[PDB]
Amino acid sequence: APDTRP
Amino acid sequence: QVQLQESGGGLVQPGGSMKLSCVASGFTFSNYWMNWVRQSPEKGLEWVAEIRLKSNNYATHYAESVKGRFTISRDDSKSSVYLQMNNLRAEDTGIYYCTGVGQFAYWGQGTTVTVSDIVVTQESALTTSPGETVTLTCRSSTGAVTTSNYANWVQEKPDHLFTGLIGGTNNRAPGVPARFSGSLIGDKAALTITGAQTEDEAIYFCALWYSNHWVFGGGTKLTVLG
Ligand SMILES: *[C@H]1O[C@H](CO)[C@H](O)[C@H](O)[C@H]1NC(C)=O
Repeated sequence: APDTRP
Repeated sequence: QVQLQESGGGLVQPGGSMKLSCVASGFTFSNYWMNWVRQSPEKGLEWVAEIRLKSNNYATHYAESVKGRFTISRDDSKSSVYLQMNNLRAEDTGIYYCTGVGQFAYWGQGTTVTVSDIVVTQESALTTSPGETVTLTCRSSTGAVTTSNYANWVQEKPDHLFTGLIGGTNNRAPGVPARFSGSLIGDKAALTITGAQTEDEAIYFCALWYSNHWVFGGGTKLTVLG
């Protein structure tokens, strides 16, 4: 997965 | 107000080298991956490189078009990301943007560089009018788009002004109007404007994630008539 940080 | 500001572009000859810089403010820079994306003279967006966090040993990935020639780096103490470009080619000509956050929420103004196989498909153009519902779509040549492609939607307004609207398929970026929503519909990613407004006349790009790189679609020119 990519940068999934909100 | 998050701000990204690129610098270092110019007018160079083939074979040369150039280093771009981007300084970030208004968010916790060190907690997010950063990317470079470029826009060529034929108006298309192309993802160039990403850099991950200190906790990922600053891992990097590149588009095959620049692998071995470009180097992405970052300095968290200066809130800055860099792109070293070697062996420049005419095809590297474009506007270079630094961008990141969920996953392309924030974009700088861009710095111009003039040097002198998955396909993502979007509708070339759609026409709507104020108050209508319009849905833009984003198809992958690999097969069905799923949540594992982490679809993003980005808006280009005049003068090369990019704003991320949606990331992770359906997560609206902070401050983005509620009329914008992301979905998956019939094996494609989709952006819906529920009640289009005159100011929504713009070019809309989707980007899809494939394990370790992004592919941007060709963009949809949305006209809002009346
Ligand atoms: C999604 O990306 C962020 C990047 O910091 C985190 O690493 C998060 O843990 C990721 N999701 C999963 C399930 O690992």
